[PDB]
Amino acid sequence: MMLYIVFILSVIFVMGFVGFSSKPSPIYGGLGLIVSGGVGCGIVLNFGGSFLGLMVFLIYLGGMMVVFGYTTAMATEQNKAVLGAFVTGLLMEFFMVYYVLKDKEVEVVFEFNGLGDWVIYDTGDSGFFSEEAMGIAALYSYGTWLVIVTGWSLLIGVVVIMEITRGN
Amino acid sequence: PGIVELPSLEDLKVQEVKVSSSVLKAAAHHYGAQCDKPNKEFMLCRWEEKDPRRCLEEGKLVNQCALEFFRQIKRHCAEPFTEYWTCIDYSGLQLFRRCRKQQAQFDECVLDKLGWVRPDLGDLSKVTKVKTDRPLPENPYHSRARPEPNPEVEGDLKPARHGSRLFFWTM
Amino acid sequence: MNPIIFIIILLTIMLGTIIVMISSHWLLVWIGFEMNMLAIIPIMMKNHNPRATEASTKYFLTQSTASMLLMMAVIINLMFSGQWTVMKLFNPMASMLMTMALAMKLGMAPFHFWVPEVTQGIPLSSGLILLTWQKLAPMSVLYQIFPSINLNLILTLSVLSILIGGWGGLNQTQLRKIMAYSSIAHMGWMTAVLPYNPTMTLLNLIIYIIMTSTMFTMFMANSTTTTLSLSHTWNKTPIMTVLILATLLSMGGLPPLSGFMPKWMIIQEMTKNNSIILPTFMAITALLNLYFYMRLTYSTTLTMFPSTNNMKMKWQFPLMKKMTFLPTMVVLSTMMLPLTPMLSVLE
Amino acid sequence: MSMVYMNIMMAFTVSLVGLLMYRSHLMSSLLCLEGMMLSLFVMAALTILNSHFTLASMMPIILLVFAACEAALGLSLLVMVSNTYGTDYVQNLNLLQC
Amino acid sequence: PFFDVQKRLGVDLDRWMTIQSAEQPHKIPSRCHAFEKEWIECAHGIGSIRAEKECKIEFEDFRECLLRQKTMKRLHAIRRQREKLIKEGKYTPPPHHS
Amino acid sequence: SMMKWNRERRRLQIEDFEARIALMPLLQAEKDRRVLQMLRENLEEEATVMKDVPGWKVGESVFHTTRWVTPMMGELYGLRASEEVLSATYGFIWYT
Amino acid sequence: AERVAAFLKNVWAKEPVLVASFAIAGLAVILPTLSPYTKYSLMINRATPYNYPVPLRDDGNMPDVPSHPQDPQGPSLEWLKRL
Amino acid sequence: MFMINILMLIIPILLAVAFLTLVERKVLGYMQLRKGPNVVGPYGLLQPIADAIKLFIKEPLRPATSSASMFILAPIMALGLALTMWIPLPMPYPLINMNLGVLFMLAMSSLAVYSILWSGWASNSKYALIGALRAVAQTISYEVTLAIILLSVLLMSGSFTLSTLITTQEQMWLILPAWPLAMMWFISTLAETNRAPFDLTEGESELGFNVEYAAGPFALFFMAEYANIIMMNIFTAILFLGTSHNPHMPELYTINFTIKSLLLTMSFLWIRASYPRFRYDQLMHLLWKNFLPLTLALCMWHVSLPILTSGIPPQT
Ligand SMILES: CCCCCCCCCCCCCCCCCC(=O)OC[C@H](COP(=O)([O-])OCC[N+](C)(C)C)OC(=O)CCCCCCCCCCCCCCCCC
Ligand SMILES: CCCCCCCCCCCCCCCCCC(=O)OC[C@H](COP(=O)(O)OCCN)OC(=O)CCCCCCCCCCCCCCCCC
Repeated sequence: MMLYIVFILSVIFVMGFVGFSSKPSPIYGGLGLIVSGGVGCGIVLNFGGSFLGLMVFLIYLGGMMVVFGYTTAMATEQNKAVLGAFVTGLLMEFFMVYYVLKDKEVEVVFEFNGLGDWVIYDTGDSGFFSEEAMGIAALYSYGTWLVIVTGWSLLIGVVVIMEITRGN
Repeated sequence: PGIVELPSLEDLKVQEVKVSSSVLKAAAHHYGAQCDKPNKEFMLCRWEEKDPRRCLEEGKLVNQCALEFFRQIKRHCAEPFTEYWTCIDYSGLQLFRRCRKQQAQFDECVLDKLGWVRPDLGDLSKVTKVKTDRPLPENPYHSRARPEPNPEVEGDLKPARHGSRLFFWTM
Repeated sequence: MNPIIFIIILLTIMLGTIIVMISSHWLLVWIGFEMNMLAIIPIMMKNHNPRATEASTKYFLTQSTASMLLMMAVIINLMFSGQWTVMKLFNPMASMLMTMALAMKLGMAPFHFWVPEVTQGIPLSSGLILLTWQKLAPMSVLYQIFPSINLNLILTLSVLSILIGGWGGLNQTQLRKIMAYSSIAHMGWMTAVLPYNPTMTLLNLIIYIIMTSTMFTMFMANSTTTTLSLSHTWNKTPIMTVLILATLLSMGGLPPLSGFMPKWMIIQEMTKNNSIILPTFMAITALLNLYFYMRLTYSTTLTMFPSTNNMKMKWQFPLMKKMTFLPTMVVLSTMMLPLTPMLSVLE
Repeated sequence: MSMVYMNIMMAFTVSLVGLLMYRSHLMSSLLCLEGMMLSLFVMAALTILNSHFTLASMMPIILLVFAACEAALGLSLLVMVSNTYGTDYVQNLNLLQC
Repeated sequence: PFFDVQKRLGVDLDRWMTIQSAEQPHKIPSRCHAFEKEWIECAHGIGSIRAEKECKIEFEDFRECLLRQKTMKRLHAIRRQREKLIKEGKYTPPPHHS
Repeated sequence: SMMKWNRERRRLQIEDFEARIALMPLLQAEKDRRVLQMLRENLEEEATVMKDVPGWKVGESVFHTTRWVTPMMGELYGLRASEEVLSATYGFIWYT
Repeated sequence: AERVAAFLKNVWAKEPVLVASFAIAGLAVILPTLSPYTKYSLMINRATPYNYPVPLRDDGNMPDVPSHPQDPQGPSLEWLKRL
Repeated sequence: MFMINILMLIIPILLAVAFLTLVERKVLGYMQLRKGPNVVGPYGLLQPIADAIKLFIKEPLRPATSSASMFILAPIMALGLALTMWIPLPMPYPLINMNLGVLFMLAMSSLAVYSILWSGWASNSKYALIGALRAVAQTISYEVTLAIILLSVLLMSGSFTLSTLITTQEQMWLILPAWPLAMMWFISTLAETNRAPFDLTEGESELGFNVEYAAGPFALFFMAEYANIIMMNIFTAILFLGTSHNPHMPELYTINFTIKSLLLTMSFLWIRASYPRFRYDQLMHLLWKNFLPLTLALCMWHVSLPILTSGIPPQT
């Protein structure tokens, strides 16, 4: 059952989404989105992306999601619909999991397969480097245009937010 | 479509070189300065044929030179070499700089017994040329003929015949 | 707001739209949209009142959702074709989300409920940017991916926009809402001819921008935002009522004014493709637009509405508003029909 | 496609439906908006890593940087909505009907 | 592009990451470099109307190397047949497959 | 002090990298024979498993082209032990 | 000449931290242009052999390409052993 | 054997934290002209054990928390993450030999803010929330300088591997070429772990967030907090005081490396006894107006310095 680690994580990934998509109180909604983020990194790590997976923890979970929780505790004033949506979500997940595990082929918009994610991995690698790392480091040698527009947007984010929040 | 052709289990059989990565890494520098010619022919075959089934015979020649290379060490410099890769094998990273003292003995032993000179820094990374009788492949990608281009427009650009010809406009 | 920061924010709105138009990569197209939405919110919040805050919120949620759908189309297109180039999409499901993402950004029906409300809650100058400049970026992408757009989807969004823009405008007295519904109606024409001749999509866009910019400029000069407040203009600036009459008649497509040119050329490019029912239905439904335009002509220029006593104090001061390019825009909005064959410069 | 893609692709659908059905809180919907980018982040990274599209390994990071900048702009509006009506309820934002 | 500023100025703003067979750092190839190259060279210059018909063979191969749909169907068939014969005493896996 | 030591470390990296280059020809030859053998081993089992199926060709390519295509994990370790498959798929990612 | 001294001696007294920050950042932008060893950084980076040196088929007219690694022809890392 | 390895790392950590409480109370005592614990066992060697038993058989409060599930999640997360930050530390051989270990420690360290934020919610007290917000704003502010300073140091090392920092310092400590960064790294670690002169949480007369906790749950927050004090000082010694590694005598490394890690942990106790406390607005200005301008400037200097001297480290 360790060969299907990626699929097991993806199932937990969806269940978390059904958690905060049903929209419980914001405190619990943010809690469910942290669980999905951690599971999301786990999936990316098992596909060979280590820098990308860790960037999720540092920037997404330890960054944005901290600001989300920080802003919730200060501007949120700490039902049947929630339970109804949550139960509806799990049932659809169960049936999708049930069928892809029975006949190993499901057609919903796209043709999905059920053999196992491991069957599409590359079979040959003998490099003395990390291919993912080389691509990201190319941001400075190849992505000159990307660096300029991204940096300017971040600078404008500082200017814009101060304008919006002044109130006068 | 077609049927993928594969060589037979008896066409792949060859005498393997069963020595650990520490043994290879200890003899790597001398190995690359002695078996360069059979090695580079095989690599030229792979980067040109782009198909491992087309370079099996060159592959066996690579194996034979390695077996013959290690036998010469087995005859003349065995204790110095066995003591060299034992120190390399001890480190988790298999570092050269931790075993300079044992390297000198093995390097000196081969020099006297076989006249082997260790290549200098930057030699094994040089692009070289290999003389091979194997013909150059013509269509290595097995590509079909490209669709012919559209007819090109050529001639003199004369003014429009009576102008725009848009409804009632006369020019 | 500091004047220098106002210039910087505006140039970032332009830069976002320019990045979309000069990019051969879907990531830079998406970055262009994001830089555009980030910069335009501060000009909508500039007056610091609850209505502006509500308008900026409804705009953010709509444009944020649209951008997420667009990025989902790009990734699906990457999975099925292994490339990022800005061209026809290679999956029908990617095309639907891409076509629907752009429809939401444009404001086409039935993704239209935010255009009347956002345009109403922001100043006139911000509305002018929203209804003219913000339409360039989505139309640039449609110009490039039209070979793969679902015909029944693009023509269905076009027809609903023409209808909903027409009926929505009849029941309005606020000027900002009238232009918003007018903007929805004209979008349907631009996307109706897109499968057949994209050149006429640009011509209708160019003409619409010129005419719409003229109307907002004249409203801003007198600080008029309601039908009644606009009816005092005859007693303050008589000339400005004659210019409003001419532009309103132009926007309705009445010959021999400029606004008849796109409606004329779009009907031509659809009858060549044996499309007879749609152009007729489109042309007849456009009479709804001409109606509530004519209503403003009755209460502004063709009749003299009641005035107030304090109006006499206004006669002693001039107009100090900029009214930039107003003389040039008004002439281009009314007197360009004899130059119709010039549309070939857009090819 | 593959078995993992189904759940990632179904996680985007859940968040989209969650974003299109507001309950009361504005903060709740912003989470559904940041869930959408998380699914897109994972789905793109899976495609890029598996195909050895080396130069595209930087794209998911750019997706994360802009999506977080957009999220910051969203939270700022939520704060300014709460400083006016005392809560982040969407039903309060109904002045523009007329 | 709507405006071809890059071609006019001869500046490569974003064309280096459009395709996965372009120049990659350290010459690292993508898994489907050969298939992408073949389709690109087939469809070059003849417009997309013709390429949709006269380069369909290459395109189907490229899409087979991307999503591997046909291969997974074939492996799935073999696994079922082996499983069916396994639970009847009619098959015997060889020693090196166990 | 840092400049000197870093410069010595680059000369050491080249020495370590050149050892890999000197060995790649031998490792490439071994890998080619190991990949082909596993493909042939699967070919035999496919023939036995599907000798009586309604219209099945043994070892039929799914590509129109006849060019060599690198096998994926499913084609090599399709019918092997889970432990061996687990090592060849997640072994590197899970090592320490 | 006296205006600058008065200005510099005032920030050095009231804002020593900022004065240090700009001096350090200013050196990071200037010295690489004037440094004679910046060219050796590129040569070291180009000399590192990550990939395999694929050999070239011999045609006869290639006197600058060695037939063996230990031949004297081709690029040399002698400058690196002495750096 | 790996499972035995994990326990050989966890239990000694907790024991070290237990006796750090004693050492802290006695070093503070002698700097104050007194003794500290010397009655409960010889030289107070049984004082830590008495304190542990007392807390775990004392009745807990568990007030009417708004959730009652965050109240139990907060100490699990704090202690769980605190032990996890030890697994990649080379002493000299890591339990888990990560390639991006330095980045792993930043990632896990930035998650410790949730236990501060969650415990604020659970307390159900409006005032206790304000204290949690100030603590959270302090932690995120000072991990901006931890990330940039670490990046500057790694430019002289070449990788995010923690064991490569040992090779980098095989001729000389990094404290010599990068002492200005070491100063701002050392102070940034005090602010992260809410240590004097940066302990506003425990700094009564202005506020703490863990005020509603007593007995065992309180000890769990305490244990996690002190394990982070040891861990950050072990990180500092590896980063700036590299110890030479002899593969044949690895114990030689561990003894020297432990002595450095202790001396840096005692420096934390030394600094607590010597200075008064910062004001909240004053430690924020120490970061956004003094450290950050220098950290950004030194980052520019350290990106360019290796290039202009031809001293770029190897990638591997
Ligand atoms: C050739 C190229 C060379 C390039 C590099 C050149 C570098 C030149 C030197 C630059 C300055 C060096 C930076 C030092 C850090 C300055 C930070 C700063 O902001 O200072 C002002 C700051 C505050 O300055 P301030 O409060 O006095 O005022 C700031 C400015 N005004 C007046 C406008 C407000 O000082 C502090 O950081 C306060 C310290 C808090 C208490 C810390 C307790 C110290 C305990 C002793 C620890 C000793 C270190 C142990 C290290 C152990 C490591 C293993
Ligand atoms: C070419 C590539 C590099 C291009 C870099 C261009 C971008 C630079 C980005 C810098 C970062 C942004 C900082 C800009 C703000 C400057 C400070 C400021 O805002 O001015 C405030 C100050 C207020 O004045 P006040 O307090 O009333 O009175 C005392 C003032 N001294 O008013 C003042 O009087 C401050 C005076 C202006 C500050 C000038 C700073 C110049 C820094 C350059 C120094 C380089 C020297 C390097 C050589 C060192 C050799 C040892």
